Amino acid sequence: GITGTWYNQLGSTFIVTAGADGALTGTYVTARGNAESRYVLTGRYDSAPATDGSGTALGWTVAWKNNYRNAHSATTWSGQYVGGAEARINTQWLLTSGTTEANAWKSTLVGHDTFTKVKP
Amino acid sequence: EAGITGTWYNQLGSTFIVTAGADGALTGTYVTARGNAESRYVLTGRYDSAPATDGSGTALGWTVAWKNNYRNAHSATTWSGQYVGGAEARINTQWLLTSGTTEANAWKSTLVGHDTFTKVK
Amino acid sequence: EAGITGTWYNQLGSTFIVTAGADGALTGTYVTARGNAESRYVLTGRYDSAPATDGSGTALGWTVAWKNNYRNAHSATTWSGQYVGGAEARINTQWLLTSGTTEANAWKSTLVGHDTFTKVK
Amino acid sequence: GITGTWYNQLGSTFIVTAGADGALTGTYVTARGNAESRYVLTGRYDSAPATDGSGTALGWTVAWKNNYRNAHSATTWSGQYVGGAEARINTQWLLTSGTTEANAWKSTLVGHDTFTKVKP
Ligand SMILES: C[C@@H]1NC(=O)N[C@@H]1CCCCCC(=O)O
Ligand SMILES: C[C@@H]1NC(=O)N[C@@H]1CCCCCC(=O)O
Ligand SMILES: C[C@@H]1NC(=O)N[C@@H]1CCCCCC(=O)O
Ligand SMILES: C[C@@H]1NC(=O)N[C@@H]1CCCCCC(=O)O
Repeated sequence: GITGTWYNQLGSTFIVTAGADGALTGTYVTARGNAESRYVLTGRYDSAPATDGSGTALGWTVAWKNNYRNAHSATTWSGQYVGGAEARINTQWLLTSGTTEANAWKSTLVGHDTFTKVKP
Repeated sequence: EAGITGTWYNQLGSTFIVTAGADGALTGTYVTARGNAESRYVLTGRYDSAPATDGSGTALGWTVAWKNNYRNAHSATTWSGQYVGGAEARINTQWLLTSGTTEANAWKSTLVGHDTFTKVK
Repeated sequence: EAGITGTWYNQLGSTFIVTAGADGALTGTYVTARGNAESRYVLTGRYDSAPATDGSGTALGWTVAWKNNYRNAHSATTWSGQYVGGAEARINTQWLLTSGTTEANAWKSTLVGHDTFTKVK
Repeated sequence: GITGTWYNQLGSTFIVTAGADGALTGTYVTARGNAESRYVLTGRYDSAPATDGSGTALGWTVAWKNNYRNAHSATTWSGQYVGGAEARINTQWLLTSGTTEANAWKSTLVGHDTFTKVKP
C-alpha cells in the first residue's frame, strides 16, 4: 500500500505511514533545494477509495525547517496512489516561500513528482 | 502560532479552524461551502515555526482528504500559502484538488485554484 | 470579440492591449509592472469564438515570451482564463511562468499565480 | 529545433512552426477530452535562449473549437524546449472551461505533458 519508502525522479526520499483512518505521517529528504537531512511531513489520504480501479487521492505538506536549515518555505503535494505490480504516487506540487506582500506574485513554484518504491 | 491559531473563512464561505503547534504542526477541521462534501473534515499541515522577522509572510500548507463519517468524495485538496499577520490577518493560498481517477482519466484528475482566508475575531 | 478587444489592467498594474479576431485569434501587446522586463511584449492567444449563451464565461488563453528589442528574461508566461462580459467586464486568469533552466534546475523552472484583468474605458 | 511534429504521453499530436522572431504557430490533435480532429494553436518562444545549456522557454494556447466540436474551453501549455539527441518539450498546462461565475472555483484543471518527436 501507501505505507513504505518512496523515491521521486529527483532522488528525494519519502518515508510515510498511512494510518487506518486517513492520516499520513512521515519524513522527507530532498535531493534538491535549500535543505539537508530529514523534514517532518503530515498529510491525509482517502482511506476508503472507490472499488472501480480508481487511484487513491492524497496530499501532504513539508515545511522546510529542521535542526540544520530553515528555507522559510513549504511544499504541498497533491496526487493519487496507484497500486499494483509497480505502485506509483503521481503528484503535482506547490512550493510557497515566505515573501513580502509586494513579492507575493512570485512566491509559489509549481511542479510534478512521480514516486516509486525503487531505490535510485 | 497564536497568530495562525483560530477560525478563518475564505471567499467561498468555507471555514478553517486550526491550531498551530510549537513544533510546526497544523491541526484542525475544515468545512467547505462548495463541492461534494458536508460537515467537518480533518485537516493536517505544517508551517514555518521560526519565520523571518523581516516582514515576510509565514510559509505553510495543509491537506484535507474529503472523507468523513458522512461523505466520501474520493478526493483531496492541498493548500500552499503564507500567513500574513497583524490587525487584518490573512492566509493567502494556492491549492490543488486531486480526485481519484482511472489511469485513462488521470490527465483530468487535478483542479487548481486560489483561496484567501480572513481571520475571525 | 469587440467585448474582449480593448485595453485591460491587472492588479499588479500591468497592461494588456488585445484584439480578438473573428477566427478565434488573440493578438496584441503586454506591459508588465513587475519582473525582469520593460517596454511592450508581443502576445498571442486563442479564445472560444462561439461561447455558450448561458451566462458562462468565454474560455481563452494567451502567451508572452519575455523577449523584445530591449530585454530578454529567458522566460514565458501563459495565462489561462475566462472573459466575463457586461458593464464591469473582467478576464479572470491563472498563469504559469516558465524560465529556461539547466536540467539540474528544471524542478524550480515554473511559477504559478492568478491575475484579474479589468477593462478600461 | 522546435519546428516539427511532436507527441505527448497521451498520444496527442503537436505540429508546430517556430518563426525567427519568436512566433509559434500550428495544429494540435488531442487523444483525450471532448475534441476531435485538428485545432489551431498559437504561442511564443524565446528566440534567443541563453548560451549556458539552459532550455528554451515557450508557451502556446489551443481553444477547443473547430468545425466539428466546441468544448467551450482552452488550454495553455507553459514549458521549455530541451534540445540534443532526444529533444523534449516539457510542459505544465492549465485547461480553463467557460463556467458561470459561481462555478469558477472548479473551472481550471492543471497537468503536465512531455512531448517527444517519437511517433506512438
Ligand atoms: C518539491 C520538489 N520535490 C522534491 O523532492 N523536492 C523539491 C522541493 C525542495 C524544496 C527545498 C526548500 C527550498 O529550497 O525552498
Ligand atoms: C479548494 C476549494 N476551496 C474550498 O473552500 N473548498 C474547495 C474544495 C472543495 C472540494 C470538495 C470535495 C470535492 O468536490 O471533490
Ligand atoms: C504573470 C505575472 N503577471 C504579470 O502582469 N506579470 C507577471 C509576469 C512578469 C514576468 C516578467 C519576466 C520575468 O521576470 O521572468
Ligand atoms: C491538456 C491535455 N493534454 C492533451 O494533449 N490534451 C489534454 C487537453 C484536452 C482538452 C479537450 C477539451 C475539453 O475536454 O475541454
